[PDB]
Amino acid sequence: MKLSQDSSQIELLKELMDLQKDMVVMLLSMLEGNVVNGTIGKQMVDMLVESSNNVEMILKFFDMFLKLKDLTSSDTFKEYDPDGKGVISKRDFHKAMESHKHYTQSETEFLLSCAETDENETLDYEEFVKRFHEPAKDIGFNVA
Repeated sequence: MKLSQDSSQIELLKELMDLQKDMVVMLLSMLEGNVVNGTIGKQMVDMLVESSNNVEMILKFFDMFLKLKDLTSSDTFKEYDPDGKGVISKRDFHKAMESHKHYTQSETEFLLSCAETDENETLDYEEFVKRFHEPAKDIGFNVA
């Protein structure tokens, strides 16, 4: 949550997401060879219960940035940005999210905060989604 808003910590957030993916891979290796009602599984479930709130925040993060790409690929967003260059104004981006109505007001504000600011307020949703959705996709798959 902290590093996504600032645009000067993109590399640090990428490194942190890589570390998170490696940790989840380690956990999957721990579950490798699992049996029904296993001790390792029970301990991992206890660990999750201990980290319930953090898992909640991570899952909300992932769900938000997974819905991002579907919202972008919706043809209404193509209406707001008829040209294929990939630059859309911040006003049009907020309108696109409001009309797509997949998101809540808090989520809309959070994507606005994470959105890279432009002198023309015309962000590149292409780099936005390639920066956020893809790590969301590949860590979220292992989490699932």
